[PDB]
Amino acid sequence: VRYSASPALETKCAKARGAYLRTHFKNSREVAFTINGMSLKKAFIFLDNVKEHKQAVPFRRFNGGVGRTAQGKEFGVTQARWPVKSVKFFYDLLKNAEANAEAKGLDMDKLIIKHVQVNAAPKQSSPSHIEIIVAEEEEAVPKANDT
Amino acid sequence: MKFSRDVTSSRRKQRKAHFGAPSSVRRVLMSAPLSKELREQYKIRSLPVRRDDQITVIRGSNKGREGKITSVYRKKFLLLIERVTREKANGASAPVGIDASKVVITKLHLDKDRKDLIVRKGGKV
Amino acid sequence: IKNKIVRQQQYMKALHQKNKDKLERRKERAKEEEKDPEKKRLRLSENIPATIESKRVYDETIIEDKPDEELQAELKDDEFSAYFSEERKVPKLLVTTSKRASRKCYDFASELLDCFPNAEFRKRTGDIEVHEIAEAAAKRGYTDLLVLNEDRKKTNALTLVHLPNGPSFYFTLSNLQTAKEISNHGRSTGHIPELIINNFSTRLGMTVARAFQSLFIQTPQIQGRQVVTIHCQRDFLFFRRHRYAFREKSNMPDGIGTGLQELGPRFTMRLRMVQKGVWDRKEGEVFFESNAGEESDRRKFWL
Amino acid sequence: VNIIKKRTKPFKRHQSDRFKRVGESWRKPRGIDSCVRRRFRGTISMPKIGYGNNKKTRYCMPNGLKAFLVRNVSDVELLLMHNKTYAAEIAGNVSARKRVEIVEKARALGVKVTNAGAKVRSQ
Amino acid sequence: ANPRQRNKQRSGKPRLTRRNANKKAKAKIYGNFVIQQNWDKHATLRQNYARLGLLATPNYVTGGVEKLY
Amino acid sequence: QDEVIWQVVGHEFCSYRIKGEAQNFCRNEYNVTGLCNRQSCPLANSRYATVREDNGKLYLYMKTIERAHFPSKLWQRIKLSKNYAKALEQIDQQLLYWPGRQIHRCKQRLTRLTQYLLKARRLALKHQPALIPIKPKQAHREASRERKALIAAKLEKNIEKELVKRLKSGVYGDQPLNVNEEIWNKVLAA
Amino acid sequence: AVSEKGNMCRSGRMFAPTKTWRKWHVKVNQNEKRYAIASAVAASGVPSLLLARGHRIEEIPEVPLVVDDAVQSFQKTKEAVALLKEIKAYRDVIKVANSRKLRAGKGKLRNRRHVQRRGPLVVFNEDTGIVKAFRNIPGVEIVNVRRLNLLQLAPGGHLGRFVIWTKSAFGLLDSVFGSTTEVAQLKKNYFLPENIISNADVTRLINSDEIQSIVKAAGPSRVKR
RNA sequence: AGCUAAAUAUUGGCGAGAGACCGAUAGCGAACAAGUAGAGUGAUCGAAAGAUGAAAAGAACUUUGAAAAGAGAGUUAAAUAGUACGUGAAAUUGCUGAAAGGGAAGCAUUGGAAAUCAGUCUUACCUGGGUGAGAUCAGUAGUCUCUCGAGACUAUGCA
RNA sequence: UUUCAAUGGCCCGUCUAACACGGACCAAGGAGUCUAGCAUCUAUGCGAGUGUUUGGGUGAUGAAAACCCAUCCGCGA
RNA sequence: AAGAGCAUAGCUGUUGGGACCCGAAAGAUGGUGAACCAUCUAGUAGCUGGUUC
RNA sequence: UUGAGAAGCUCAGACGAGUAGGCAGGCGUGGAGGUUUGUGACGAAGCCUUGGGCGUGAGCCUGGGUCGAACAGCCUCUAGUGCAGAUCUUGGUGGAAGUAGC
RNA sequence: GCGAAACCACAGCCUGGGGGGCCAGGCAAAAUCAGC
RNA sequence: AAACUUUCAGCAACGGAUCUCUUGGCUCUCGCAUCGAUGAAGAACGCAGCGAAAUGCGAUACGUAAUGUGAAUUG
Repeated sequence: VRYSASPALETKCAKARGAYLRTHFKNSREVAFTINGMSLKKAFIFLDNVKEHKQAVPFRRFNGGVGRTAQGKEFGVTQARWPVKSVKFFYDLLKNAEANAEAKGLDMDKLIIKHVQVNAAPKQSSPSHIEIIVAEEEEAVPKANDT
Repeated sequence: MKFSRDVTSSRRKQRKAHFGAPSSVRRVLMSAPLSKELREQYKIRSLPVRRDDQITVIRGSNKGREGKITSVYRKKFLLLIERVTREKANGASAPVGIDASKVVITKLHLDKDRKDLIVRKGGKV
Repeated sequence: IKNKIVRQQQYMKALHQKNKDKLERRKERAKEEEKDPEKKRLRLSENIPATIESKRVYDETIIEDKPDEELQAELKDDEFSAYFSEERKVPKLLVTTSKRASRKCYDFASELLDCFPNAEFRKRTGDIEVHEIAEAAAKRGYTDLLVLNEDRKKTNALTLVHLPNGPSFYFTLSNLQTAKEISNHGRSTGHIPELIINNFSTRLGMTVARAFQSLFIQTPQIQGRQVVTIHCQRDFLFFRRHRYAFREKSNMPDGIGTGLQELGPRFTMRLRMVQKGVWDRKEGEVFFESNAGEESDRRKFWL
Repeated sequence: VNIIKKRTKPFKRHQSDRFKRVGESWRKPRGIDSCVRRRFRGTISMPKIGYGNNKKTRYCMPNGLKAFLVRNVSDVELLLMHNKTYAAEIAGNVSARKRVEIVEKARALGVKVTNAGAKVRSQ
Repeated sequence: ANPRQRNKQRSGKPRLTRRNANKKAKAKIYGNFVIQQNWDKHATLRQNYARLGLLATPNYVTGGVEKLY
Repeated sequence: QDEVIWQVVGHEFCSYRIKGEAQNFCRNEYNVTGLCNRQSCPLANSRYATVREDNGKLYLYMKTIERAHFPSKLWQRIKLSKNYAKALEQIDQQLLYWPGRQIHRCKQRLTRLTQYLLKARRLALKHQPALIPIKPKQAHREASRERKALIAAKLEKNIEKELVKRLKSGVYGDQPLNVNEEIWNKVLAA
Repeated sequence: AVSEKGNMCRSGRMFAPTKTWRKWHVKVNQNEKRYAIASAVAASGVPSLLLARGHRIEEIPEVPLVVDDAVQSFQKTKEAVALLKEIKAYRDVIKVANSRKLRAGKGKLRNRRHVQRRGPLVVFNEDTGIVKAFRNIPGVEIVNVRRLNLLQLAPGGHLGRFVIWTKSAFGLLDSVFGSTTEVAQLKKNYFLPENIISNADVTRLINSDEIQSIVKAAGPSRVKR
């Protein structure tokens, strides 16, 4: 499948995707743009707190009538909530995000979430497409001395 | 040009009577040219295609592969020759449809019917 | 079926059975393998996934690693000997360009010269031809001679000759990237880089690959830990220059796996023509011409 | 004669920037209610015959040679006596082989082919 | 288009094809046998009658006869 | 018989005319100026004189009223000499007492046909690149099989697989300088 | 016409349906028709109205081209390709053969798929195999000298159709059209038209001695500024 | 009190040949399952819907996942043709890159900054001697087609 | 091209100063057409004449085309 | 008061037809069920909106 | 001195808003005859474009990408030939909003 | 957790002068919620 | 500053226009005269090896006989 991201090279990256996911579109997005750019294993510890109401995810764009919480100020956002159905779907994807590097044979403890995408779907609600990119953090070699 | 008011020149009428012809018309539309060695001993430009003929393929990607016809598939307008088989992913082999107009007949499966067609249609045995 | 609505309902229900019994084939297989992991083995030793490298056309010129004398009798006495024998001639490169080249052809002509020390840059001026260049460049202690050949402000081809009579190779550059464009790039240094060359099974593979060994210095400085790669894969000659640093990586069995950081450039070649003798595009004898119709088979390789 | 243009910005139909149904090709407004028709100052201008260009340096490229669609190898032949007032513009659907033979002959007639470089990578 | 004629086309039974219409074949002579001999089939009626000696009408002809020479 | 064949072909339809935007051009092979003018069209003008090359050597073609009805024998021919001053003196001696407009054309189409041979000969003797065609079917195939063959090599992985093998085999001195102090002892453990 | 049984709505009828009693045919007086074949046959005798009409007759031996009477008994088409090459007319037939192209658009969904050119027209007198010999060469149309058609003597409206005449039908050109003062014998009350200008060439009276003796002293050409 | 062919009519029935007609919102309501699905108790009303590929070669096999699918792969010239299938416009949505935004943008004119594009400028031109080549040159011999000579030639010398 | 600066810039169409009325946007459809009659002007053909096509004759190569035309007749004189 | 007309075509106009598009309660005829349904009907403007380079 | 598409060429003056209206020249779309020894699987039409070019303008020509079988210029004939709008027809998609609400 | 719809030229600060927009002024910082 | 909004561009979605086709329509023309108590048109039901808005058929049921062609059918 032809993906939307310049990253996800064969070298140190792997991808999964999920299509025609019968959730809302304005609810998985704010989850998606929160988990974006983070490390992989931290995102797992992150989102399970959403599943036990230990951390709420901010609602930046589609902030319709979202009541203020005490923990939304960890990122500076006024409004946040605890969606449980959408983050259940992301856990299914991120298992495939692991289990694809587990078959490509990468290094798992330098693995960041590089590009998460959330799109619409052919209406039957407001279904969704999701594709995810997990990649190693592209480390840097120290320079040789002088010349 | 054609000078008969009882033949049709419209693409509509001709391209319908082809693709929806019955399986007796679909036989003489699948004919093959004879080889240059048979064209002079039977004096026949072309024969309708039987099963178990002895052909060679002139055109297509399967150029020059000789064989015998296994199943003359009158529905989809193509012969099916021996051991000219495109592979399949699963591990089995698939038959490649060679058009009946591309093959050249090298040895007929002569029978009483064909001979009684050969001896009258311009030639002999 | 001439209908469209029927045709994608008859197929939806047909797929949902083909998507059901495949699970029914694997569910009954799921219970006996954890009772008996020995049947797990055979299948794994039976149904290895088949890939293009494993389903090649059988070409008989795949030279095995067993040293046969007629090979080493040839290539120890060829014109690449000076860069392989005890003399160890440091090759002095000459990188010219196509006539009336542009700015976007010249910033790439500094990135290759970053890769190649013992390599000058001499922009082609006015009326001079490649066959007259080679004889005029061998008399001043030069070894090989590259020609970057742009068109319409993009570089598309690259020819290198071998002096004064050696084989001349006409690749075409593709998928061109500079050093600025790559994410997480690095600075190059004056250290002479190191070489790796992979997957040149064909005999012609060990004719080009020696003409790629012929551009690099025959013993490099290791302080820079810089590595240059020429990776043939499906007849594309990938060129990637990297800088490495060894660090522990538990996944690969030795535990020590380096981490690469690319420097640039990032180009990728085909192989079009090979001429023994200096490259004359019309007055030459062809060692190997690329057939653009016999490369349709993705399972046929010539490199 | 040095070529000159009385205008360089083309004309752009009124409110064809706001609405995506309204295209940018010019259409004279038809209502006397219009601000534009009465030519109120500050609104956009209009195509008039005033902006007509010089009757000798018309149809000329900025170089000075007018264009000419050559769609085969005997359409560049007519330009033999007109190589200092016409540029042989090759037509777009001409194949990338029939193109490379117009160039090699127009070059003998000294004719400027404007886009000889298409589909033609040189070696 | 028609209910009768939607029926045969959507079926698989060939139409009752009856080729029975070609012009320029002017009806051959029976009744008499001598005129069957001297008739030439391509030439029209009034060119056969007034070649082999007879009239098509004893009255006036209501048109301009052909003039070839 | 001349304004008849100009008010037919010059204004209604002629198969050689090319509707240009500032001019009109004539596709006739015996035109002296290339344009479809009155004093230029070879069909209306019924005494004409053109110069057109044929396989290296330039020719002069002339017609008259008294051969107009004989399209095979209509045009005669004179071969023009290589010396450019001889050819001008040979156009005049053949085109004598013809109007000054017509002889002006022939001498201008002699200057224009000599410059074509004096250029295409020098042009043929220079060494110039090869205009070779690009092909969309075979540059969309390369771009397709590139990325399928770039990711099918694990380009970065096979580099490091042998890079340690180049280390672990010991192509460098036992304690090299490209390695830190700690992990080399693991190679000693290896 | 559309079937007889709101044009802005979809599924609605089309605005003012086309109707079969549209005037499809058109009347033209017989003396303007008889004028056109008179004029379009004269164009077939002009060697320069044939080139501009798009014919490659630049090798033909004469205009009007009159082949002998024996051409009316040619039987096989290889006896017609024989004739058209000796008299160098076959370059027109090659212009028709080399130049069939698929019809641009939906003519080809409508039983016309192949456009091409118009080769010579062979005008015969007696049909003794001349029609059947030439009728399978591209371009060649065959018509009797008496029933000459305008759609073949000026196809597309452009005069100058290449006509190859037969001697037995060249003689009958004086009894079908007659003269300017004598009645055509194969037409009641036909006289060939005459001209509003007596000499068919008007820029060669102005330069005569009848005019340039009387005219006043000339001015210059395009004047100085 | 009565009969009777032919000339004449024919949006129907059994066939036929055409067309300056429409080209999937068009042309019949109906190019496909069409008076079908469906709506109304009933008389009746009554749609949407065409195109993978040349060939299904319709994706074997491995792995994650309860599933759906996903990823590696693999067929194809093309997967930038995967049955949500020819080309794939606009509205409209998400990501990435660069900008701008003190209770209004929008556009027009003149220019700054950033990005980027084109221009034939690549070279060409012109002028003597010497050396070699010949041709339209020969104080030269032949062929053919045309009309004495005008072209095409084959020799031989290249004065 | 994106943006900045300076200066200008009342939302389009229908109406009769503002209004009102229409306008969420995008795509494809969508409105002086055919026919008869009359009159003007122009073009052409013939001209004290003019008009073949109701028909007839003819047309082997779309034969519904083209071509030819008797006896009336219409308009004018 | 020494005839100027006839025929064909084009343009504009004018009337007549559905007559530039769309909208404006009606009535009739024949039926279905205890008002509805087709058809003439493409009912009706002095008028309201729209009428495309 | 060649500038004769006499429907061309050339010289000189004045003038330039424009409603109802009148006149004239052109641009573009689908089909038809003729023409371009017309273009096309070495890529036709279409489509997209921070590329270039022409015309006062309607429009046209072209480079790059995409794509896959047809298509255009010129002279005539022909019309179901041009959309910003009709509480316009059909289809698609937005803001209101994850609000109203169950 | 499911989830509309009405509506929609573009819109959103006040004073004075000829209304939201014009002229001259007061001023002018994001992003939101509850009464009103 | 990040976010948010707006604008530009690239990519991915949505969506099905454009282009190309065309076993369909529409129109004109030509030949012909043929339903039923010997049970018509229409309706219901059944019948296929695996059939599901379709076709054919009548318990001899996706048809038999007779003739002709001549070796297929197809998933």
